[PDB]
Amino acid sequence: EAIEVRKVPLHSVSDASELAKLIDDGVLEADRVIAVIGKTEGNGGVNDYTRIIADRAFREVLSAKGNRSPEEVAEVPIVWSGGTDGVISPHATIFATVPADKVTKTDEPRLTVGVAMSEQLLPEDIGRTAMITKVAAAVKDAMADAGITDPADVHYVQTKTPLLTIHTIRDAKSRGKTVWTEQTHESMDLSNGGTALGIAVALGEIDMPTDEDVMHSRELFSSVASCSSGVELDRAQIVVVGNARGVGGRYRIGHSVMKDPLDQDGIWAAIRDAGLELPERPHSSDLDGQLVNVFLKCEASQDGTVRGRRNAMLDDSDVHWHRQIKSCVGGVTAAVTGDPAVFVSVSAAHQGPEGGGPVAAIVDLGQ
Amino acid sequence: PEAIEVRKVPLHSVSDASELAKLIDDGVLEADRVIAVIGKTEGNGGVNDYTRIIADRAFREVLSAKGNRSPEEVAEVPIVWSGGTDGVISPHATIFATVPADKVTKTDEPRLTVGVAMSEQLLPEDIGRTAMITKVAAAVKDAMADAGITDPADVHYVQTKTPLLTIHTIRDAKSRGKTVWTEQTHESMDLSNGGTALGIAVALGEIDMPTDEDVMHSRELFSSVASCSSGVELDRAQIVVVGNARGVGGRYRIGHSVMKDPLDQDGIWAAIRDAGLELPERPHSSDLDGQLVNVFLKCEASQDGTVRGRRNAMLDDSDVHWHRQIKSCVGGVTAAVTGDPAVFVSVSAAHQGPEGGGPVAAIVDLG
Amino acid sequence: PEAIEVRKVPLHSVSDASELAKLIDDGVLEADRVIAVIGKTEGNGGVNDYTRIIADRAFREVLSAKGNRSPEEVAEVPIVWSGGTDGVISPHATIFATVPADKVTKTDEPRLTVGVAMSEQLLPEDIGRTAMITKVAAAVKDAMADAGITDPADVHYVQTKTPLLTIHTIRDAKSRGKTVWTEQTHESMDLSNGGTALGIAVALGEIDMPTDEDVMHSRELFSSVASCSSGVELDRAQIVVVGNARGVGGRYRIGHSVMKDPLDQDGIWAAIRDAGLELPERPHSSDLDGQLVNVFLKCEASQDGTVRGRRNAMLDDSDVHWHRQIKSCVGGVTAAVTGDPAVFVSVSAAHQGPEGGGPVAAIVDLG
Amino acid sequence: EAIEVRKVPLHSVSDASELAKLIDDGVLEADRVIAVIGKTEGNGGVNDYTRIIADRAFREVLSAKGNRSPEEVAEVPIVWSGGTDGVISPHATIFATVPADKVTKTDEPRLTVGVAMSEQLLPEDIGRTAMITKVAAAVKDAMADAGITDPADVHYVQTKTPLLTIHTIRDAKSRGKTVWTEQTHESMDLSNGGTALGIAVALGEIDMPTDEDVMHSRELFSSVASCSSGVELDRAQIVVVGNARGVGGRYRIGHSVMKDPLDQDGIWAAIRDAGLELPERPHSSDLDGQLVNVFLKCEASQDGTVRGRRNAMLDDSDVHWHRQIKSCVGGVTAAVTGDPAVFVSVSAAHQGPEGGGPVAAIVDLGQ
Ligand SMILES: NC(=O)CN(CC(=O)O)CC(=O)O
Ligand SMILES: NC(=O)CN(CC(=O)O)CC(=O)O
Ligand SMILES: NC(=O)CN(CC(=O)O)CC(=O)O
Ligand SMILES: NC(=O)CN(CC(=O)O)CC(=O)O
Ligand SMILES: [Cl-]
Ligand SMILES: [Cl-]
Ligand code: NA
Ligand code: NA
Ligand code: NA
Ligand code: NA
Repeated sequence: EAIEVRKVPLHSVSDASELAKLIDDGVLEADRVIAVIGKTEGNGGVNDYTRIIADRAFREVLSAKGNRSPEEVAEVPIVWSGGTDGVISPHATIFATVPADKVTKTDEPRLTVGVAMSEQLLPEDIGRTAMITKVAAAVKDAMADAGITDPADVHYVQTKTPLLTIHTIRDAKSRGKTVWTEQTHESMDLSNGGTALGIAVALGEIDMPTDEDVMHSRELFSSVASCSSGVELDRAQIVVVGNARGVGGRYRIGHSVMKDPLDQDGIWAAIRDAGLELPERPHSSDLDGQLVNVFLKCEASQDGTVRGRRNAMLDDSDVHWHRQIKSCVGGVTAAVTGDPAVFVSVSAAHQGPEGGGPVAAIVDLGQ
Repeated sequence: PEAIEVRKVPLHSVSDASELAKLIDDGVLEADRVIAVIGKTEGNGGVNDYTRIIADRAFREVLSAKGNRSPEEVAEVPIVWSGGTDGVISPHATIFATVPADKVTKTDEPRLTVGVAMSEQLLPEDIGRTAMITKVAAAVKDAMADAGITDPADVHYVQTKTPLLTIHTIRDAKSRGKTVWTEQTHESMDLSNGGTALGIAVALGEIDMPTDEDVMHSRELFSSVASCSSGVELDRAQIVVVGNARGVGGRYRIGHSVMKDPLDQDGIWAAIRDAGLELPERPHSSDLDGQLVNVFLKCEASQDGTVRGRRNAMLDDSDVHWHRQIKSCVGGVTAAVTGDPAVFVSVSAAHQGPEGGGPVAAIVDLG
Repeated sequence: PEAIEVRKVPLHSVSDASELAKLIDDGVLEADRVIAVIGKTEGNGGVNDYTRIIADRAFREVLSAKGNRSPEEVAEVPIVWSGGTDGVISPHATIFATVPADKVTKTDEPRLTVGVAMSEQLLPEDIGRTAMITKVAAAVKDAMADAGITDPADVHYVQTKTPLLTIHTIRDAKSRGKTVWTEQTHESMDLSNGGTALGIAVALGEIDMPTDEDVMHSRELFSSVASCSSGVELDRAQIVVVGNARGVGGRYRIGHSVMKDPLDQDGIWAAIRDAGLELPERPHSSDLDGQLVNVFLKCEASQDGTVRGRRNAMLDDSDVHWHRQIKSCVGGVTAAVTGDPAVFVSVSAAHQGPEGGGPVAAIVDLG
Repeated sequence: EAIEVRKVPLHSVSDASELAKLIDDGVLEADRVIAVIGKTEGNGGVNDYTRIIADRAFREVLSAKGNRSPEEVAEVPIVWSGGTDGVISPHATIFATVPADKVTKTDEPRLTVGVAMSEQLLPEDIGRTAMITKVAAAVKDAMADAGITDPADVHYVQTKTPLLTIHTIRDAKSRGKTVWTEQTHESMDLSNGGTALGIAVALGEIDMPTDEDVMHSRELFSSVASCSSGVELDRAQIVVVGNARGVGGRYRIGHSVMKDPLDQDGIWAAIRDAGLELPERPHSSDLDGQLVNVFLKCEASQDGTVRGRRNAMLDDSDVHWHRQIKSCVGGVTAAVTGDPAVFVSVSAAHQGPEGGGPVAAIVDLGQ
């Protein structure tokens, strides 16, 4: 099925009015919304409750404006990446199917979305091979759901997986199991990293790694993974976004890599991959309304430098480098797109090269 | 009227002045000819940032050790440390020194000139009021004459460092039966920079002498060259006027423009072009070819809580003050233009450039 | 005039109202008889604390589900959530409900009574000025009558929750050509609490009607029972007057005293004794024997930057706002008296108790 | 030799004037100062530069007012624990020897101090048995230096050991070694924990642990250890404080344990152990000038609770629990002593039981 993609701003933490307005104006249909991926204005760490508030707001609009039951609505994968430091604007990217009578099928590659949920992820699985294999299997399922057989047509895989809590850790130990760590913040970075290796395994980017590789072998990464985590579910939510020929629709996705926090060229590369023809040295004013959004990861390098210059991110006990780097890359990124509503996420283990991250772009080409 | 040598050096640690000492040993410049230092330090950028005083002592001790100047003479050298290097911003110092005429090529081309002055003491009473404004305008007058400049249009950058209010100085004001504009120490930073900036704008004929009521409230009143920073390392306004003069010689030239908002990379390019560095249209950092010494700019979160029509949550964020968010964001924006994370980005820009933006100055090496 | 049941319950998570639901199911109290809730939530305690709105929705949904009251009637129940549980402070809610006379033992002994009132809307314009003061004094009047109290001396605790200024409401004020006392959102919290407190002190005859100029500046003007908190969950002053009346019956009684500074455990003991709980001289937490329901108090960092002649660095700390430092400190001081980390400790106490201290109220179970 | 102990406030970050004044008034002699242990007003994390500034200030007073050379002065162990959240007042406890003609020797136990430096601590030693054994050996050396053979007369062991940095980690790997972790904040907690096990080994509190025990076996701890760490030295600084009979002097030290953050009784226990006779339920007003200082550790329990009440310290990404717990326990502690100048330190692995910490008290008894 062909996909409509719409990026809407959130006017406040519990606002889903722009989604409601798209529905009223006939831009998309509530019951055809199949995935939502957004940025929320919480702290972007462990105790970020803005992700819960947005979820309820969006689900209430979907239930109210459609014939779907609140149970069906609850199955819709909605992934919120918290923390909008600096200029980053809270927003949600909405993915919906399009009725056939609204589309002109084309052999040109156009956007497709696949979804899947993994098998249950036990606490003792988190960060270990069991998480990797269960994720890999669900990524293959989502890939098929998207109608994609070739991994090269996958450009962006957004996930949400569980973190470790006092309670789940207690559960692991009650059944004679161990856990990779007991620190909740660490368990997040771990859960993301293990999920990312699963993605890279599923897509043939890497051979199956060992337990020992997880968080250590930073040469091993997915070039399309975007992993987040939270306390909501005990399994992996997968959303695969790629292209398929013969489906029709207006939008196409592309990706590249950001080698470091300042790599605007890598963002331009993603937009070019997505199907825009741009000048050698593009500027935001060249986009002509055609860029829907970009989705990327970023991180502070372990060597404490960017382009041979020392920075103090890693030792900063006042403001965690997660927030510093997020705001920095938010600006770098919004300077390319000209739109502060950009999807910039942190916690990037095994997601792009060390000090960098994958970057995906969705563009509006027409039929 | 004397030619200037300008060198940007990294700080390897909080108390490191080794690269200054090395410049002196290699004959690049003479200790007694150092007339001003402007740098970035890795502290929190707020009130209780002691990284500014540590760098100050480190640099002054090098200057007094390697020269014939007395620690008293050395103490009158304006050294401005803008704390806070959120994100990629690399701790560094820009050193300005005079050069004997025998080492320069005189030219009718405009080349860099620097004037320095220390205002009268600024009491806590004065901060943010007409007393700060008139004392500053006076020291700016002095500095302009010291640079050999009579026309304000040749001024491209006025960097100041003034006191903010601390518990101790607020205790002082009240012990003498005086009053202070605010007792929120972190608020007092914004006020100190703002009052100083109006003093600069008064001295350069950019605005008519304002009233107490105008300070922080009349944001339409601003200097287009003022870069005012504040901290706890001298109870006087350290003033550094930087412009160009014809017939003096030297390798360096300064230019400026304005950043209309945090994402306005074109405004930074404009400054570099204004400084006389001939660049292609559609420039990229790879065009600089080692020729940009540094940029110096201000940034701020707009009072309307938006950038380019997109809401952000900076002004409501009680976790990480918007000073630090915007500083990291614009650090990245800026370093993406220069390709060098050692950039002078300072926050809190009341009456310094238009609201939501700031002035940006560039020093280039033209030979 | 009606007897009160008071129950303090833990919050197990941010959206947990299960212990309220359990009280209702076990017949401890009736949903429709809940007249006020006062609690602590685990958010940051500042402007962008959304844990208050999450708890609000959770509690109101229990009240509307288990009772015959309409969600509209339920919405008029004053629920005050003081965010920020730094240190040991345990998220919890104190529930106040009426009790049918058939379930109480009438007594000429003083026993708890509660009055409630919601003020008129508070515009952003009004916050911190006489308009807030006179609107509050009026709603406090209403609440006192609702509690069946004519003598202000029988009032021991007036808890309020008022709006603070946010970007959005500041945008509103200006869109209508109005002005605001400040635009520093986090500053506006201190102001909101202070203006409300003067309204309480005016209503209870503690002070003469003050001027705009007195707000935040005349700290000698205060209420000895006011506990004013502020946030973003209603644009009206939720007022809860708590005192004692003779001849009503019930198990609980309230008392109050004052904490002269953050370390004044004796002032907290004094409140408990005032409430009618007979304790040994030289009391210890082990003397309470289950009989202290909760304490409710304010704290603040003194303007002089000292406690008992010792300097602290709270007011100069740009990393962790003194709100959070003092809240954690007094949380521990307080919980060391009660032996129960579930204590109502709120920060920012302008015109609420003497400068550097705050009122403290205690509710005890006497049977 | 007999010891004089004096606690002085720091009026500012670079103030050592009260030390200078003690010397001028003849209270102690500069050249007889043998150790300094204090609290500084920095953030108490990794990037805390207030410890450097205080060091220089104190050493300059010692060099100026005595005949010791700046090299001899540099050998004086000075240990700064950063972070003074809440009411905690910056201060330094000064330990000096007393000339014989100033003392009356007594068989009563009185205060003694021993110092020692360990063998070099390589990065690969940190957190492992090599650190444990090298520390144990230096603790035995310091114990002998104090004139103590019985470990039961040791009440407080304050240390300073190295953390892991990018550079030292690079060194370890260049020589084919590994490190326990590469995170600097973690390396601090590790360095403290390993040092603490070394102390407990030296004093016979525990049998020699394994690598696997470090940071994991929290049942293993020293009841007198107080460990800090920083980038200054590559070996362990040890300061043993205990009692010896037959030496004379006015002061005596005692200790106990704080079982949890609210355990004022444990602090009272230490003061009683130190030789004060106090009421069953003591109050700060009973101390009658006799308490010099208390020295303790605190921490947030891994179970997320205090006395059966949940708190949100561990998940708080806005304000690290180190700062929360420090401020909370600062208040608890200052409420017992009545003096906000208290030595409260965090990072307490293997230093007291889990959720608690050792507490030591020095009291003034006379001859
Ligand atoms: N694991 C995550 O979800 C990391 N998140 C945490 C959060 O959303 O609060 C930050 C981000 O996505 O940028
Ligand atoms: N007072 C200020 O201007 C803040 N300063 C930071 C500082 O204290 O140095 C300049 C900046 O970072 O913007
Ligand atoms: N506005 C306030 O009073 C802050 N509030 C916290 C909050 O937002 O709930 C009370 C407190 O913690 O002291
Ligand atoms: N390891 C340490 O030194 C922990 N410190 C760190 C610091 O001093 O900055 C905090 C404390 O001692 O309470
Ligand atoms: Cl169809
Ligand atoms: Cl002697
Ligand atoms: Na990466
Ligand atoms: Na500006
Ligand atoms: Na008060
Ligand atoms: Na411990």
